[PDB]
Amino acid sequence: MACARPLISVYSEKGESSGKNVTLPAVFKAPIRPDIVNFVHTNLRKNNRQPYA
Amino acid sequence: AALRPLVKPKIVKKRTKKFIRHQSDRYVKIKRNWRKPRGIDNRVRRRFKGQILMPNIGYGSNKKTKHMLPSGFRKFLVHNVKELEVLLMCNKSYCAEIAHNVSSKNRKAIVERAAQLAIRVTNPNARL
Amino acid sequence: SAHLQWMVVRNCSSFLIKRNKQTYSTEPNNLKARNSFRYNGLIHRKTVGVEPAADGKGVVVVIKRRSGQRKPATSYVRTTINKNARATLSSIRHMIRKNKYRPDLRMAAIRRASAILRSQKPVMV
Amino acid sequence: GVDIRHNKDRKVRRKEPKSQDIYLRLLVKLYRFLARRTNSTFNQVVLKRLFMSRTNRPPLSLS
Amino acid sequence: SGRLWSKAIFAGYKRGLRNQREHTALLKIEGVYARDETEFYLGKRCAYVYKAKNNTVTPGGKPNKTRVIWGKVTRAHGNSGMVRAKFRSNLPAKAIGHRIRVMLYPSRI
Amino acid sequence: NFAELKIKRLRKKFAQKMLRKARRKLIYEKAKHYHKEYRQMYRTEIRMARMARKAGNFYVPAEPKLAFVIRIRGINGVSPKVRKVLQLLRLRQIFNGTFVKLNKASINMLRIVEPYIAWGYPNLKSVNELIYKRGYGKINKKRIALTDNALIARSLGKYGIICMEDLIHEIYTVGKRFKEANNFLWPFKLSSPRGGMKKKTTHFVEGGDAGNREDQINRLIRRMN
Amino acid sequence: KGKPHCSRNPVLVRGIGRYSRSAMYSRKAMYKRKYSAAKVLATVTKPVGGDKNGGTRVVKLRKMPRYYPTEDVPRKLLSHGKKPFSQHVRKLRASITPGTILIILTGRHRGKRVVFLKQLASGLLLVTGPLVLNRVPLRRTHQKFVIATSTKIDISNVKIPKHLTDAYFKKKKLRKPRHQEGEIFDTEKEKYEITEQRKIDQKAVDSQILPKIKAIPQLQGYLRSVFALTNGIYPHKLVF
RNA sequence: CCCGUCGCCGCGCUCUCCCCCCUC
RNA sequence: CCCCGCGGACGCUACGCCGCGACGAGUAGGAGGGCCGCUGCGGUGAGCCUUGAAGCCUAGGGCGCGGGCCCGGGUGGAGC
Ligand SMILES: [Mg+2]
Ligand SMILES: [Mg+2]
Ligand SMILES: [Mg+2]
Ligand SMILES: [Mg+2]
Ligand SMILES: [Mg+2]
Ligand SMILES: [Mg+2]
Ligand SMILES: [Mg+2]
Ligand SMILES: [Mg+2]
Ligand SMILES: [Mg+2]
Repeated sequence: MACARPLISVYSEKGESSGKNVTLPAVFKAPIRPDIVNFVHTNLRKNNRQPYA
Repeated sequence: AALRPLVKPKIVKKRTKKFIRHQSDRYVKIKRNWRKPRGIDNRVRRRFKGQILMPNIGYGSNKKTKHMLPSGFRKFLVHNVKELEVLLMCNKSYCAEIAHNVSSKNRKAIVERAAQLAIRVTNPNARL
Repeated sequence: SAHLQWMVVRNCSSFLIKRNKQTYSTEPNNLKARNSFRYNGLIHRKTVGVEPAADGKGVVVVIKRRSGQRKPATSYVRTTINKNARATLSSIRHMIRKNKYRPDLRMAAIRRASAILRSQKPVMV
Repeated sequence: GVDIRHNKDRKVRRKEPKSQDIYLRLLVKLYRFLARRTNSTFNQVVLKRLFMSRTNRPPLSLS
Repeated sequence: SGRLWSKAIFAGYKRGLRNQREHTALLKIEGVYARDETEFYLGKRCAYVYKAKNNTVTPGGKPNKTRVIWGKVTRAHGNSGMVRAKFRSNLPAKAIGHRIRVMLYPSRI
Repeated sequence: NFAELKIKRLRKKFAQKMLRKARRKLIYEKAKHYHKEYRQMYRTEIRMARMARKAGNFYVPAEPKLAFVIRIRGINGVSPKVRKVLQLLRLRQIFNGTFVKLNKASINMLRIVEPYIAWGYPNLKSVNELIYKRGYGKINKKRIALTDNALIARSLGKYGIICMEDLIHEIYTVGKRFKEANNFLWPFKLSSPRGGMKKKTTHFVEGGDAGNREDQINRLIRRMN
Repeated sequence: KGKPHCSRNPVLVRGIGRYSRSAMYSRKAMYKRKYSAAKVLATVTKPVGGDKNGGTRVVKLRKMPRYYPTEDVPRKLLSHGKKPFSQHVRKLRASITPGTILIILTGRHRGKRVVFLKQLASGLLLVTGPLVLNRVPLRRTHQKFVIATSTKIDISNVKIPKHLTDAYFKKKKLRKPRHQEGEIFDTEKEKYEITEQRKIDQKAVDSQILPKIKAIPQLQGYLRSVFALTNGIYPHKLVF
């Protein structure tokens, strides 16, 4: 499945296929790691915080 | 008249009374909510005879009849009709009940839908 | 893949209801509405769901087609059965069993269709 | 009462990975089934290694 | 037309010196003062009959103030003709020194 | 091919049935032979004593080779050596019984734990009732009731012991595989003696219960199970 | 097919026959009885009838369910005992034999002394302390709740009618067949009526029981009186 | 396919024919 | 080569479900689990709410070994 790389149609502003296709970027077959995403999200939401004392 | 559960076993409660806190009788500042005694000389903790009993795992209910209402069902809290339809395939084991903050006009519709779906409601006449 | 997506949504999903020591899952094509790998209505290449008809009579049997897995607009074929109860159950049984289309959901779909039809017949006094 | 000691009753060992990695847990499911349903001891060793921590799974060099 | 039940006295609960097992009771049956005489009464139904304030339904009759706790003799107690009895609900402690009836109902003679 | 596989399954099941019947017949005949052996031993002792008395001499019977040991005291305040010997005898609870093959090594262990045990020489009826009413096997480290001969045959079949009769024989006559059969037996969990004890803190010969009572252990066993 | 034979193995103790395997083999002559080797229509066809309506229809009996409950109950395991009550064995106390005088202990005939006739198929005793003596008709009673006295009469050669069975003595009732909401009273028919058949049978049995009762002195007065516990007497000391 | 009266174990009868005793 | 029957319960949140055996004292102390509880943030519940939120009161109905929780009635008046 990872080696599979389909063609995704590009849709027009009217919502219909325009006949153009883009091969799926390989990033959409990257591993899905909810634990890593949670770790990065948890540690990156702390960075916009404003100090209180 | 009421909808009946799938099976109606005999519910055996090992203990029927609450576990009151030690000395919650002698004080108003001490609520009856159970707190484990940790005093060095506490006779309830040391389990002397005639004292307040301590909750432990041996009092646990039979897993077949745990969380089971006297009607034979198990309750599920619902806040609207959509949450009510999750019990469509659990008609004869789980009974819905409407949340306390659901308005009267909305709980009327929930009651009607539950009657249609043959779901038992533990508080069907609650705001009227 | 079904197992990979299940490892993602088994405890983190907007359809998840964890309450009263019970767990329910409310995605559209879930028979028995339980949080389970077998009955999840989203993660499988082929799913079957039974819903009440748009009007107050009949059932809608919706099955997932094979080709457009990533195209949710056309991924589901819905048919309406508005016959008597025995013929409706026979139709659903033949959709699931004869097609070999996910035969582990046959009795779940039959029982859900029975529940829907029984709810559609008028309430008693 | 019986005259036994209970300080060694609970055996301390990994029964599952402490990791929440879903791909690791998937292949743990696979090799759990393999270990249960085959007589091979290779599968059992591989499964118990999959449970292990990173310091118990040191890297292996090409040399 | 006649009594048809032996008179017994609710003597107390089955007990040690400082522990009390209220689930079973000791009865002194009149005229039974040896352990070898208690064989007749084993298994016999025994009732503690009392009166209360509210009326309760009477089987085969109109409601009256009479209530009853049923039980049966289970075994002999001691050497002096006392017997043990298990009632459906543990006998109230106000009944100590009061009348129990032993009804002969499940007779073996 | 349905008929062929049906015939194959029928032949397999018939072969299973024939093997089971052969095993049942073997068990039956082994039990009959053991009955013959038991009565021969019982009569031989009487005959030897009779001929000694006829000659005017004494027949001294063989010292008993089998003992039944019951732990009669509890687990509180036990000295370390007594504790270790009781664990080696597998008596870790009060009113736990076990069989002990008697020799110098085991007797000198019994002398250590004498205040804590009541032991003696079980007879055939005692062995029978202990195995049949309270016999459990240590099968895969579990205490499994001996409800089927297959349980005995799976664990002790390699020693020729394939039934309760074989087990009883191997215990009563000590035999060559006594260690295996006895350790296969989970220690017996007897009840409290019905009728009471005389005095558990003193020896039997001074009016108590501890120590060696030669053949009164059978009277004790009848009440403890 | 051959006609059935008796057991050919007498029961000396329950579960053990008198003869062994080989003895039974020879008694059955199994040496010459050796053998080496050698439904219900689900659907019915019916002529439906009608021009161009097809010839017939294969109508299946035993149609499939129209509705399925949301959940079911697993079936029970098999228990190898536990016969129904109609097939239970019936045990009667040795002291209770036909003609024995019994003391009823429960019911409206509490304390009355009646005559025992026979044990019915359900194990209930059939008694009639004759209706002219103590107002006890042909009635059923439970042997647990009677005291068997040592006084008896020889009621051998009296004929109990064959139709005096448990089905004969079973109670009759009929309520709310067409009646659903109880506001109009159904409290009629509560008066049980003595059937003339019951009167006929009572007279038939009494006409041959009473002459035997009058044979021995002051038995009729004994049957007329009721049993009571005097404050000095004790049932464990009483010989009944 | 109307609800596995099922496994192990112990038995009985028939697929052989005569008789004997009560009963229709 | 199943077919007069086209048919046949449940299950398997695999972090789930099932079976079998033994066991259960505990201060100081350690560990695990907590669908115990409080406040706030990111998501999510096409969540709840003036046809009545929070809070409080309650000889009301219950659940859990328990921490606690849910529901009824009242009061309250804007949020949870
Ligand atoms: Mg409680
Ligand atoms: Mg207080
Ligand atoms: Mg102290
Ligand atoms: Mg400890
Ligand atoms: Mg001591
Ligand atoms: Mg005694
Ligand atoms: Mg001492
Ligand atoms: Mg313990
Ligand atoms: Mg502890």
